[PDB]
Amino acid sequence: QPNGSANFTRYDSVQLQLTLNENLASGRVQIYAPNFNILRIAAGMGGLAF
Amino acid sequence: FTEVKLIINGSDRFSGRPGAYFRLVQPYEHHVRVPSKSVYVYSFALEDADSRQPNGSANFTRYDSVQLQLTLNENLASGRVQIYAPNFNILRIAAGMGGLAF
Amino acid sequence: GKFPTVTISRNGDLAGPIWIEVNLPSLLGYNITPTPAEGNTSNIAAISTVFK
Amino acid sequence: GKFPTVTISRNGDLAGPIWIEVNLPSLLGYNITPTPAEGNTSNIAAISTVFK
Amino acid sequence: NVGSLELNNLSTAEDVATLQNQLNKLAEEKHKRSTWKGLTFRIAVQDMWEALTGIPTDIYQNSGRVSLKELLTRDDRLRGLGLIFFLVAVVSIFF
Amino acid sequence: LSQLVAYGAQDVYLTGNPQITFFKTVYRRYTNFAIESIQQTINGSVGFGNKVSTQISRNGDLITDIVVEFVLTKGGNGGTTYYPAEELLQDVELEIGGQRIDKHYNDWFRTYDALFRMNDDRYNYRRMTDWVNNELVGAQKRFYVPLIFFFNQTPGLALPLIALQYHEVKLYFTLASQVQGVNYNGSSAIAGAAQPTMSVWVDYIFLDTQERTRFAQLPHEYLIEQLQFTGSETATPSATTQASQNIRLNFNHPTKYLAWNFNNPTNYGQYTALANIPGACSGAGTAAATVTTPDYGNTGTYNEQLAVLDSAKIQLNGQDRFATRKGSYFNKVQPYQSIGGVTPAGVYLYSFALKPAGRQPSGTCNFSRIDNATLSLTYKTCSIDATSPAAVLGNTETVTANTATLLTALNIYAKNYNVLRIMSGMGGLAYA
Amino acid sequence: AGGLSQLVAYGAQDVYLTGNPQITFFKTVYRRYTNFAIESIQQTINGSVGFGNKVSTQISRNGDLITDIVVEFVLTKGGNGGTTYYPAEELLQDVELEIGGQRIDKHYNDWFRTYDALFRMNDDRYNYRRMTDWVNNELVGAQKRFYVPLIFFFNQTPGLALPLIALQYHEVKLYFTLASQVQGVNYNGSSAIAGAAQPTMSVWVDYIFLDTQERTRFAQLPHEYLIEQLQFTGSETATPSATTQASQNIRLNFNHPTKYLAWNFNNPTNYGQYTALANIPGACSGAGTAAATVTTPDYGNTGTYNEQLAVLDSAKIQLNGQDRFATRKGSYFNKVQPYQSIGGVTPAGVYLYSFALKPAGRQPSGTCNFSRIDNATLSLTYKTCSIDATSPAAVLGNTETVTANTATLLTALNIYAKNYNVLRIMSGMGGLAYAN
Amino acid sequence: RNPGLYMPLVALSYHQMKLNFNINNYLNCVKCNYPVTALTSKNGANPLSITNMKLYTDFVFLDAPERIRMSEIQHEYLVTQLQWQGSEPVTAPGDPNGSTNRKI
Amino acid sequence: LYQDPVWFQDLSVIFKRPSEIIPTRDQSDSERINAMVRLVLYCSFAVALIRQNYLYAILGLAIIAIISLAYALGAKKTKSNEAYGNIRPYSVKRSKKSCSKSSANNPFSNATVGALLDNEARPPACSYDDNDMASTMRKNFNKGLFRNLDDVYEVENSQRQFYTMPVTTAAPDLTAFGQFLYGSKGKTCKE
Repeated sequence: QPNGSANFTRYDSVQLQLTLNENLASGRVQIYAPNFNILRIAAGMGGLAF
Repeated sequence: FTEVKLIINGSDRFSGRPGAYFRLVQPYEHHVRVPSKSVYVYSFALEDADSRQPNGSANFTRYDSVQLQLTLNENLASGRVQIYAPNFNILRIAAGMGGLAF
Repeated sequence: GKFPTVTISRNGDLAGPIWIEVNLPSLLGYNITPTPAEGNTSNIAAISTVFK
Repeated sequence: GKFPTVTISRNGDLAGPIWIEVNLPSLLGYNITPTPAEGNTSNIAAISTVFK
Repeated sequence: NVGSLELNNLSTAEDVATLQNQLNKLAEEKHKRSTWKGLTFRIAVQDMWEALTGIPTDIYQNSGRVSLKELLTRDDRLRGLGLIFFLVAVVSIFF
Repeated sequence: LSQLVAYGAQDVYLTGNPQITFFKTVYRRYTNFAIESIQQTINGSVGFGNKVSTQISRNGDLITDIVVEFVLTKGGNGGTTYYPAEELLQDVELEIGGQRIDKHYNDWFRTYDALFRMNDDRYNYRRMTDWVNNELVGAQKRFYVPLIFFFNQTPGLALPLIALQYHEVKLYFTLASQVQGVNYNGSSAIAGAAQPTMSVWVDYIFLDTQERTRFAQLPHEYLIEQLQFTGSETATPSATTQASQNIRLNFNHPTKYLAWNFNNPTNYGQYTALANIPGACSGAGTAAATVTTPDYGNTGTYNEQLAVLDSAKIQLNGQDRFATRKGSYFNKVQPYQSIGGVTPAGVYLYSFALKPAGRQPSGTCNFSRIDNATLSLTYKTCSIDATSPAAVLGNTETVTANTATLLTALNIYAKNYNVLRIMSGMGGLAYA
Repeated sequence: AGGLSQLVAYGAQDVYLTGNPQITFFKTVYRRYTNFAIESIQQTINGSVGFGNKVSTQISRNGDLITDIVVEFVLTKGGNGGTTYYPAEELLQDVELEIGGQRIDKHYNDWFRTYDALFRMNDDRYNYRRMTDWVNNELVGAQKRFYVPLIFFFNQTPGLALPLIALQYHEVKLYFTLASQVQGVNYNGSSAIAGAAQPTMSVWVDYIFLDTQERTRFAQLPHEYLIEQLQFTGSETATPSATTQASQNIRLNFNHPTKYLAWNFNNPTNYGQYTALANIPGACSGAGTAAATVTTPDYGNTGTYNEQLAVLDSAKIQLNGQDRFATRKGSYFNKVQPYQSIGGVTPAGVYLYSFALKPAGRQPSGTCNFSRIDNATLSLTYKTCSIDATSPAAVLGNTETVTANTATLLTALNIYAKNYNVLRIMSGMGGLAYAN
Repeated sequence: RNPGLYMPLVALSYHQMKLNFNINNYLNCVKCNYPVTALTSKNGANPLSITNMKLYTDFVFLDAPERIRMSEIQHEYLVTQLQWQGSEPVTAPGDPNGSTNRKI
Repeated sequence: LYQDPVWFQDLSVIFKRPSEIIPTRDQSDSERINAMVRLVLYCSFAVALIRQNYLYAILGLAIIAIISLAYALGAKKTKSNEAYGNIRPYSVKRSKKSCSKSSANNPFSNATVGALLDNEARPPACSYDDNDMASTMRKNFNKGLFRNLDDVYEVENSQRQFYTMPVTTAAPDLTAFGQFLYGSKGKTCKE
């Protein structure tokens, strides 16, 4: 059941500010963001939309 | 078990799967805990520990003949395979009188 | 390094849980190609009949 | 300790008298494991070929 | 030389019976002709039975939730309304 | 097929039955059709132990014969292989619309061969599935394993894909993880063994307009054959007793026949004991003979002395279906009077049908109405020292080789009749 | 209870098998039958019988219908056991049937061998060999009676027996051309055998006698018979020795609805050799010892079921330039089709492509209309013939795409087709309905 | 992971559901002590192939009334999927080529 | 699948249950005929009550018969009221949507090859519960098939495998699917 969401479709620009420690090596930060979509099934056909 | 396969009325109920499947995977999906002990299980229902709501069942009353084939490892001692099968019934109580209905 | 695909057959009504069953070989039997120093590998129990 | 079942087949029209035929073994060919103290049992004629 | 199959005889008959098919359908033809001849203009005294079948069953037809007009009147009931001829004759004798 | 049938005058009045002279054949005028063979695409990697499948493409109107072909290398010299292609094609499943119609096992193909094909036909089959010219290690050959499904057997039962517009038709193929003389030799792996190349070929029937149209639009039923398979462990004592064993059967349809064998799972096709007599061991007849290893090129034998079945009876609902027969009846007599071929030792048949080898129903046993069907076996005492021909070739009918006890698995087959039903672009079975 | 348990435990699944029975298996039905008698007699041979000679006969009107024809030969053997191969069959090189001066059927010795290779089996194939060869290890000087039954449409189908009585104005003749050479009899390879005897030949015809009314009907009524015919063509083979798998495209110059095509490749030197020779048991003269060669066959065993001595790699048939079916390996035409369509075993080097469901049947069951096809082609790919035939290691330890270097001697391709036509007989005369 | 969302394959006849699998490379998934460049079988020259990979889909089979309704009725499912992004947090590793304040 | 509310024609006894409708609007043709029947019955009965001659009711019944007979006989079979795609221009009034009813040759109306046979344009096989076609489907499936009488919820003869495919026309009607996922939203902000 959906319990709230941020509607990023209305966020033209989002910046995440990460203040890093001083002892890091050069790497990568992967960012994941699970979200909500509506699957609409009809007439033998699928596809994901809103 | 190296492989286990259930036969219902002469036919395979599922492709046989490795013992590890029944030992670890099945309870991950269908039970609260994984025994992490060599206990092998198989469900006829989706996601439970009774759960106070039936989620599927196999009506063995109409399985004229059932066999369970165990492909055994090569290093087992002679002994017992104790097979359990929790099932459903109806507690039937009326006018002070009890009994369990089939 | 491969990119195989799987088509889920319409041989049931609903696609429930999916598991990938992977049978991997024992790794100790494989050699370490550069041969770092002590050598690559030699099975002791199955072969090398010089041993009793 | 078992609970076997039987389905009575329609091998005739009426199911009449039912009998259970049981073949039980003799028990003097079996040991009492606590060990009563007097050597349990041994067949004299079949084994112990020291005897004539 | 060719196989032609008759599906039913107004009541689905599985391809098991062999002479029952002839007996049943001969009975069907006999019933159809009996109804036709007893349902045409030539009637002797059967008007009384038709009227006595008409009135209570015509009334009961509306005691169901619906009843199609093709069945409220045409189910061997149309001449069953022939008793109105009797009653109008009676009143014309009176009036 | 169950609707009442009658003819109009045009098929009675305007015709009649002509008298035919023995010597004047009048051939039947027939529909217009053509036969093609094309390759299907296999989904799934090919290799030992892998399971792959095909979806059969709608490239014709009806389907009949299907042949699986493989390319195998040989891992040893002549006498080392036994029907590698048959052993390789471990489990073949016929599926319509996701629904199982039939299922064959490598052991079934061998059992089937043992009972139903003969002479040159079984010889031809042998070289379709095996090496027969004493070839050498490193050799590479193509083998053909024909499928024996009800629709492969006859034009009359062709699958009308044209009538199955919305159903997938599939064949699943499990490949054996081990194939003798190719991937494994006895218990050892063969280093350097190549993976097989596999393809599946399907014939197609192209119908002309008039009956194509009928197949396309009309509902259909077919009598079909199905294989039912079950099995058990065996009781094979070496001494002091002849074991009896009650194996409950688990079958559910009008059955044309029952068949079974006593197998050693170690070696595909080994249905008999091994002995130090010619053809019954690797190296038989000399000092190097190993009584625990077969002559792989010759694992079958017609020497029933090495088989373990003394006698058997089949009960239906606890009632003996026939008086107790000896193992030789099931091995030699039953197939003689019913099929006419020769069945090797270790393979047994009991028929219900007059003609088990034919397609027309000719007597069946309906197990859907039998609650307690049992195969009751009596085993031979397995007390002969297999390394000594003096006893193996000269003892009584109730005793066999000590090596006979390695035949620990019982394979029981039944071939039944069902009805396949196609309606609205879809198929399925008349009965579960 | 026995049969009663099975009989009584009846269910729904049985209704489709036993409800409203239409047939009884324990009481059969006999078809209308007419009384027949058979007589076997000799025909006169017109011409001198000997090696390489051509003679002919004419069927005497000594019965109403003709059932079968058997040619008897007396041959002596010039070599020992192991030197001959179906010598009666080799000897009867070319047989032609003529009605009213028109050609109806034409067979070649190679066809007779091809036919046996594809359609006969088990004991009748063995019994055939017994009547055309020496099979009991007979020695030089041995003399035997050999028989070659003919395989023409009226010899194999009792129902096509010729209505000679409906042909009173036409003669029916048979030409019997004999080979100039027979292996192990007249020649050993290319070397003539001094003292070889000439063959003695007689032609036997099996006649049917009809009763009065059926005889009258055959003689007076018009008849049409569906018959089979053989068509034949051939050419040199593009067999590769190395570095390549040569292909060849041979035009299928055939012209009627065809039940099937069959073909083989052979060494013209040796009758029946459709495979490469090799130093493996049964594959050449002297196989297994120091004297072994791969230039001279084991004549008693020129046949084999070892396809690795066969030259063909793969084949396809095209019609009007279009593929008829996907290219298949040669073993498809040697093993699989015979399995699928005839039954029994086909010797290596012999190939079949059937259009018919039942090519072994008399009843037509699908045909290819070459009469309506302008460009029919058989496209053949050969195996590379790179294997040293004298080395069992190479001969027996090899792969699919290669064969013995001795396979390059298989220079002739023989293609056969069996088709239908219609034999029309009326008012005492007849011939075939369709031209080309 | 939810019966209520089990893909209704039955109602998707023109859109087969497929899985695309990026299997890692050979010289990965091993963490040994020495700087291996390749691993090879002692027996033969097999480059560490996977012995046997199979995919097992648990399918639900519905009774016919449900099948027909699932086939004919339109469906709206609320489902959860994910997006992700890469980044470059050099973080001034001594070298003056960045700082600790990285916006993404 | 497209659904419409329930109506019926003047036969049976419906002319009394939703009574007190006299003249037509936004109603089906059967409903419009029913409304005309109500008009004539009430008008003629009221006239007969006002002038007690007992014959105005007879004339009302006669003209009822005339109108009903005209509607029953004069109906034009040239209807192609099939809804699919983006446009349904043939009619905007209430009407029964066309259904391809189950048939003996095609028990489930799966349009395997029946579409190419005669229809060319085949109306969709409408819902499982619309017009009691479930009973007809079960009857057609159980034609010539014997049951073992051990299943009164018949699943033994493999009902489950057989079903109606999601699309029963020659084309998937992709426009309707797209409009389902992506609404037109009429006049949007960018316009």
